[PDB]
Amino acid sequence: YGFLSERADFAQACQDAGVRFIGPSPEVVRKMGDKVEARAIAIAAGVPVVPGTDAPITSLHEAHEFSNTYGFPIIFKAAYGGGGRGMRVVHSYEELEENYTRAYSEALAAFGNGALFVEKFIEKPRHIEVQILGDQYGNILHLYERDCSIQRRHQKVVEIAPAAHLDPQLRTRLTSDSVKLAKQVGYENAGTVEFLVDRHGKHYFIEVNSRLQVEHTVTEEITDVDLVHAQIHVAEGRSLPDLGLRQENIRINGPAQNRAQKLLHYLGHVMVNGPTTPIPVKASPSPTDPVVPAVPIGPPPAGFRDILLREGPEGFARAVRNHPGLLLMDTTFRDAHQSLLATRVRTHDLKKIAPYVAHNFSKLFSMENWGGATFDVAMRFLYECPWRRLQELRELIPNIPFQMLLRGANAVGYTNYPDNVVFKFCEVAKENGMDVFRVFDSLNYLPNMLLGMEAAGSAGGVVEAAISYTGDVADPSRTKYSLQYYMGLAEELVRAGTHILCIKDMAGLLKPTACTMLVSSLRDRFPDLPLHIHTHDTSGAGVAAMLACAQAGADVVDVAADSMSGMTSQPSMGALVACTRGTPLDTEVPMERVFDYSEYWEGARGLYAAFDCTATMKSGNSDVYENEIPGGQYTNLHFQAHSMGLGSKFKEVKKAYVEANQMLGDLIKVTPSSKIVGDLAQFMVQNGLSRAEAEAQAEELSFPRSVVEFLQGYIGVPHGGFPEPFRSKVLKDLPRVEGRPGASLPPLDLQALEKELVDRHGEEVTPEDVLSAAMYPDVFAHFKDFTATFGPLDSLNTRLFLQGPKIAEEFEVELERGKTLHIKALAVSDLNRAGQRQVFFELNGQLRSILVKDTQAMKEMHFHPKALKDVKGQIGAPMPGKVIDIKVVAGAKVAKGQPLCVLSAMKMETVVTSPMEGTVRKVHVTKDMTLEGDDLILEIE
Amino acid sequence: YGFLSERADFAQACQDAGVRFIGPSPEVVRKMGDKVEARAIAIAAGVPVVPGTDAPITSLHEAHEFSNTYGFPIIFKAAYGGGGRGMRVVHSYEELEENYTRAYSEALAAFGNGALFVEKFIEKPRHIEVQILGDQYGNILHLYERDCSIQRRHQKVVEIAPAAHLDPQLRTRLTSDSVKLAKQVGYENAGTVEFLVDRHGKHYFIEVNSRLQVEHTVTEEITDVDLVHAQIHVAEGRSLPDLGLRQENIRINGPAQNRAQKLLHYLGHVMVNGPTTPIPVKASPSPTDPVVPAVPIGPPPAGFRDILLREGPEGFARAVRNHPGLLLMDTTFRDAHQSLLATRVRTHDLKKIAPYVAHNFSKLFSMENWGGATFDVAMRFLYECPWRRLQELRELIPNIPFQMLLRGANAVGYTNYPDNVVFKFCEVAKENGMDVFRVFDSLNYLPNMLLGMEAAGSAGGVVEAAISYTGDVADPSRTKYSLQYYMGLAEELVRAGTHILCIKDMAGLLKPTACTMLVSSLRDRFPDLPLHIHTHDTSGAGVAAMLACAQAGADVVDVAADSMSGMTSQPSMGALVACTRGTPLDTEVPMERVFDYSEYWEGARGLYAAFDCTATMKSGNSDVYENEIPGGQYTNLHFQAHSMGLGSKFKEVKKAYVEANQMLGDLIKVTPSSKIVGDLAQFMVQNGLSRAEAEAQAEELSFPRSVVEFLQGYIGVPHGGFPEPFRSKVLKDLPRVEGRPGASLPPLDLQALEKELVDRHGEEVTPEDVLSAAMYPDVFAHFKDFTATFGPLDSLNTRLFLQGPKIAEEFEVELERGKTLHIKALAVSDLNRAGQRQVFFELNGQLRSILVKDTQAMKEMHFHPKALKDVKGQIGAPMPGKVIDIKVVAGAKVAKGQPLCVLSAMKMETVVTSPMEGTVRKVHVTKDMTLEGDDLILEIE
Ligand SMILES: O=CCCCC[C@@H]1SC[C@@H]2NC(=O)N[C@@H]21
Ligand SMILES: O=CCCCC[C@@H]1SC[C@@H]2NC(=O)N[C@@H]21
Repeated sequence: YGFLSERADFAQACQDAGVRFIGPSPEVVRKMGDKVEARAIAIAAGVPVVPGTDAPITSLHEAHEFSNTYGFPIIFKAAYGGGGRGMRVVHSYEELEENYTRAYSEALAAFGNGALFVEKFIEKPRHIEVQILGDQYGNILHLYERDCSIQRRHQKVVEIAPAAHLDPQLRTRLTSDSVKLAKQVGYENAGTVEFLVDRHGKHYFIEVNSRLQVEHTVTEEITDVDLVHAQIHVAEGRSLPDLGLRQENIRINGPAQNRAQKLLHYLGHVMVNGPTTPIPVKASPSPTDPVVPAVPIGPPPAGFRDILLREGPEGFARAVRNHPGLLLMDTTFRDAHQSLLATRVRTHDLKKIAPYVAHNFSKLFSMENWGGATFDVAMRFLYECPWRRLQELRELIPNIPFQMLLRGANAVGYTNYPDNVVFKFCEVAKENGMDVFRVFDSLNYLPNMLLGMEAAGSAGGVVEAAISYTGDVADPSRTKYSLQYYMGLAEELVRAGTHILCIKDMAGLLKPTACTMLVSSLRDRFPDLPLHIHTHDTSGAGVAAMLACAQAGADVVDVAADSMSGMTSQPSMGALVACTRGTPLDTEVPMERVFDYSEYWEGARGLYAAFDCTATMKSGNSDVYENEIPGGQYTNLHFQAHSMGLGSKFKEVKKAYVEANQMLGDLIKVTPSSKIVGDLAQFMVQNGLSRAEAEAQAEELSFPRSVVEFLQGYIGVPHGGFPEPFRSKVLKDLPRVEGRPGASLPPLDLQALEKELVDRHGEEVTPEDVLSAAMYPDVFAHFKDFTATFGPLDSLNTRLFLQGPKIAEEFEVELERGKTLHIKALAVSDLNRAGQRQVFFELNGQLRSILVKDTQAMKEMHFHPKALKDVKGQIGAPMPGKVIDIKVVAGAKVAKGQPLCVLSAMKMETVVTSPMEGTVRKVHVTKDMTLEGDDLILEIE
Repeated sequence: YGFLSERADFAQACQDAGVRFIGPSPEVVRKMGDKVEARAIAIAAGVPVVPGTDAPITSLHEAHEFSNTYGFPIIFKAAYGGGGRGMRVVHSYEELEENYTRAYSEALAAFGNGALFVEKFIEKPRHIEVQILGDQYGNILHLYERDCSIQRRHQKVVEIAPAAHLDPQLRTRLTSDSVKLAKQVGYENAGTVEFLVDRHGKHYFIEVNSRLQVEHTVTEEITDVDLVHAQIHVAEGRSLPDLGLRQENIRINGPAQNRAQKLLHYLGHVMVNGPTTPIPVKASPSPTDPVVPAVPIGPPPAGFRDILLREGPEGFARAVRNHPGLLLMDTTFRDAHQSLLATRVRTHDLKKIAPYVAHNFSKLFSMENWGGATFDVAMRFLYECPWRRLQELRELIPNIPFQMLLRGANAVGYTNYPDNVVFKFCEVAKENGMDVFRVFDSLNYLPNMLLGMEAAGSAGGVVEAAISYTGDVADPSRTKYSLQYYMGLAEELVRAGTHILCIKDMAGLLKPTACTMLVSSLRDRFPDLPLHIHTHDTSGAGVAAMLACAQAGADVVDVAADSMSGMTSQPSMGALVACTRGTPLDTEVPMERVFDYSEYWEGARGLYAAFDCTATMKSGNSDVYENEIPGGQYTNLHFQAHSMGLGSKFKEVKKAYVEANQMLGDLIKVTPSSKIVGDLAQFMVQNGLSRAEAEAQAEELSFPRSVVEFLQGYIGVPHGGFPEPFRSKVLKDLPRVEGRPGASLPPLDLQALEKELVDRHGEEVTPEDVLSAAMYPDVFAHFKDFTATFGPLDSLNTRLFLQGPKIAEEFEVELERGKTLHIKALAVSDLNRAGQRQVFFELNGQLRSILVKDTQAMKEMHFHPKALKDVKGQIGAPMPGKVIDIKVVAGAKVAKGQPLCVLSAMKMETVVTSPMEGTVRKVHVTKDMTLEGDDLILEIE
């Protein structure tokens, strides 16, 4: 083969040497090997041809005239070319010049002749070809047409004989026209007249293969005619009739999943580029995986979930109130790590210990495992589905109620949503096995809590209304958040139909005396209502606070596994179990089971050393009674301060946090209000501002977006109202939200969103995907693109996820039950000319290689811009950030306070505003430019 | 396969996992995989079985009772064993106990269970087996019996279907009994009931293979039933009738060359272990290949070889004498590099310039390209065939006579050979295209020269008798090698029928006055004889010496290409051509052609920088008139002195060379006599001996083997005889050779040697291989083993041969005309657990990997031994070397001068002898031990 039948000079050289060529005559090989001559012969034989130029085109102008006459699409083809090279389809006039030039250069390089011709492009043709056989006596026998339509880039891959579902009349036309064409040239060998068949059943001649084709074999199998025997005997001078070959005697006789490669691509990416998750501290994960304790064979014992499923939320609440002793709940699944390892704990590690929890802790009130930061963090930083985590944990723990932290009018998100999104989220959360909804508001703003309670109750969930605790009820000088404030809010939440009343001490402010006073007052007022107390051990007094709550008549307290307790986490489970043992408050939890649970979590916490709060805080700190910083905010505020170069000033940041809380009006501090106070505190320290200076200059200063959105009312109304005149000075003419922010939002069309997601990602979009996109559109889009590239990263152990494999390291990855990948990392190559490294693996005893991309290998940048602090017209970047939008151009008049650009840094759009009226002289920045602090954005005159 | 159908626990584990096992049920696999259970079922089905025990035998007594009942021969078989292991035939009672014990131990070791059973041994059975197929509906279709009787140690080798010449009634019994057996167990897959058929046509069941056998293919080819399709469809639950399978429808129908991998293995070896050729200096080969000058298209012009081929040796000699002008000859092909790069120039580089030489230097008298050191060095260090070099150069240069340096009674070797080897060497050299034989002796010993002249003349070669020049014929104080000595030897060589007379000045001692005197005296005596003068430019006077010879009536002078001339090489070709231009001695060689030739060789010499004499000698040196060290010996003696730690004492070595020459009797100094003087000079300097001390202590000292063999007479007799009493003192009672050393050697049987080589290396042994083995047995053996491992290394360029490729380096290797390898080196791995590195290549766009061996990666040793110089009984190693042989043991009495051990260092067996009479107290060395200088060999008391 090798397209040698195109050439005749070899056939002639055989004849001149006195050696027979077993094929057509040199004249027939020449006539049929020239596509222009062969086409002219086909027209003369009355065989239909594709509409096309009669000669090779010499100019782009002839291609333009052809395109005007026949319309697009058209195809350029090399006049002297075979095998699919030097061919270009053109769909439009804009493409014509580029594709002509490329087709010409490719034809010149491949065939030594750049001559092109133009044809009409037949869209979605069948490639049908007819086997012919001729003798030296002018007998021509055709053979049944084959189907060669299964092609990759115009190369044949699979060939079928006869053509499947071909119209018998079309078959007769194809075979008759092949025999006519062959007779017209005096053809004398096995050969193949090729056609394109359009969707309307018209056939068009394209080319004749004068060489026994690769696919002759399927014709032999359906005709019982040995083509190579026939070729030899014809070259001996035998006639087709003498071979028994007559036309009347010839009859017809009879998305791939790539999960393993995507995982190897992730592992190769981490080996070349480092961790894909941002690492805050230079600590390495443990090299040893945690030891999983032994679990009994069988279903776990019946728990409080069996009561909830049998008797509903009110039956569950009565069973909790009637329980003899103290009930505990496990927050290790979410709250404990959110505080200690910043919610980085992966579904992989949670699943390993889940069967042990189900068997040995079946008497837990609930396990807190989802809501708070876990929803965003799972998608954004762990690249895993939070819903799959819920479903898989629910299968492994069938007997313990699952609890989530729900914001009342915001669900698990950072902004307000239309009510129908919050309702649909609670419905789908309950369907996926969520049982208890701890409904809180960041300001205790009752209208937001009532919506979340109604949404959770309408879903059929246990409504736990949570009052966020701030201040000190035992301090008579703190009048704003008095005992009467808490009692009055509890009365409104009980009237709203809460099944359980929670006190949420998010910072660890509840002193044992305040515990006794608050919990006894609530118990005396509500004798039949279950009381749930949540605290943090930030002060090192959380165990004593929870014992005081239990003695004052709390039915439930929040605890964590001992190795996941203390500091900014919950009180120790083992400490509470040991201290209540043999009292009327005994939890009946065996201490040995708490130890085995803690040992697993000690090993697992070692995998997260890169995120551990102990890198920055070695113990609990009693300054929390002054600063009131929540556990998860303390860790985040420290990492942010270090990233901004304020790490040495963190004591000033804590002092500014107290001042910022007062300036803002001493509001409750929990996500997102704790972040708003944090951003203001960092802003004050960064700019060297005292409270009095920041309040005096409030009309001139560009406050953090979170502070502005709070003052606008986007998170609800704080107790006692907003601080005036401070709010009016910061907002100026900015729009204000009155009442509940979600109440003015139009309902989101979830069916329109589902359709958009199906169009973008394919038919596997679920209701969980729609709700994830509705709450977190950019995060969900990034998560889908990332998992489309790298596959199911939840299958990797946490060390391999964070650091990848070492060279010569061998490990196992379970994709599904009974599908293990044995993977060994072998080598990483040097950088190629495309800026890629080749990573080599063994996968199930076989060499694999993946091309990866090393940005670190080739990284450089330059920052021009500086703003003179003394020149009011020079606008510097107020933070390191990326330019999202530029609102002004050079020569534009700008008013004082007018938006100039939008920076996106630390996951917060900051609008940079004009400090003066003037004319923009020059803009120094571009869209997507990265700026450092004080980089010159623009000049104003 | 692997006898896995014996096991059912896998079939059960598939069923328990919900995965279909494509085979019989786990119960059928168990029943049929147990030979005792399967046999009991065969008896119950009425199928004949071999007479045998009903249970596994527990005692030798049960084997005795069985043997009494059934008679011998019997066979022990493992009860739980397959594949012919744990089986023993017993022919007699004397064999019963041994064979039982062996069969039991083999069964226990192979299968974990020693249980045996006894059967009657069927003598000379046919092994006939029947293919069965069953479905889940109880349909069983048998297929025709196969013949598996062609066995080696009970393993099947050749299988036939149907069984050849099988009785049709026996076939029907076999197939009926297989179908009965299969029905009795409810069999459900393709399977094989096996039988032994005796010489009387009785069949006996042995075993059923429940796994699609290796030999199923011959059954498919005779039945047109795809067994694997049938196995799959039966496992889908289809019936045999629904598959069209009914018994009535089933009928009977009737060394690879690895050159590219071996080259990649060499390149990988050099990348891991470094150069395979010993590198004397820390210089790197040039990264640039030499530019080959343009060659005319066509055959080269007629030269002096066309005269030689037309008119024979005497016609050639007359044409040389009658030539108007000075003829030149090119030593560059051999002598020039032997002196400068120590003969490391490869066939690869010689071939590249050969066509240019043929066209532009067609008037050369000859080109010297083979003999001297080139024969051994090509095989030993370049791993290339010297004969292939001769043949390929002869094809490329058809028109210039080829010249070799031939030792008269030793050919190109280092020892004397039987005469028939020297004659056969000259014959095969002439057949391979050698034209001129420069016959010399290292001592001008006429009887050795006459044999070499007769051998070369009898082959039909041009005999050039060469007188080796030493001394100064212009110095009347040097009486030993006077003008009369040279004239008298010339008369004897002319009387012996030399065609050409050569003066070989191997050191560059011929001063212009001595040239004039010697050459004019020879010309006056022999007016019609061609005179050829060879010198070296070691003194920097060689050009002036050759001009004086040409003026005195020399017809030919030796020259080298300018970049390969001077120093220890020949005089410059360009200098001689330029100095004779426009005189009666004009060479008619165009200077531009000499420049292009020199430029190629300048580039090529850069590839050999690692061997260049300029590492040690920056110019010619006139001290050669005092030391008389030949060019090639100077370079070698310096490298040896540096390897022995005497490099800083090389001036003392040159002085000791003069003293050693005198002590030995002032013999001519050329290979091997120049080495003998060199070894003595190094020995004197190493031991701090003056001439007078070495002559006084000659009975006590252990001289170098080369000096001893010289004094014995193994190289011939020196002019003036051996030095007495020095010879008698060194030799003592050692055997003396009188006369010509080859004359007492029995003829070598070359046909016996050819047969030995064919038995060792296969049928590709040539007459050239036989002669190479006859002259250099150990070198030739090593060369064949090396080229068997690494392939045709002559195809590699010289840089890649010496240093291998760099990582990411791409290069071409031409194996044959039109067969190019594109090779890229990609990576080298770390050391594996087997002490190997994996080297990765791209070969013709494809990844290749080779496992190589890094001795350097894992190299360590320890030397205990030291000999106190003051303790006469402590025998130290006289040189660094390897222990070849140990001649004595502890407790042996030894006489003074008795051989103690043989050391092999610097390619020279040195016998270590006792300095005293005594008893060997202790031997400290082992065979193959490597010793340093002064390492304690043994103690004598
Ligand atoms: O880096 C960006 C923020 C990542 C999430 C931080 C969570 S949101 C829930 C909790 N409350 C806070 O103020 N921060 C953490
Ligand atoms: O390394 C061992 C010796 C290698 C060959 C040396 C050659 S033999 C021809 C010539 N004459 C000498 O004395 N040495 C060189």
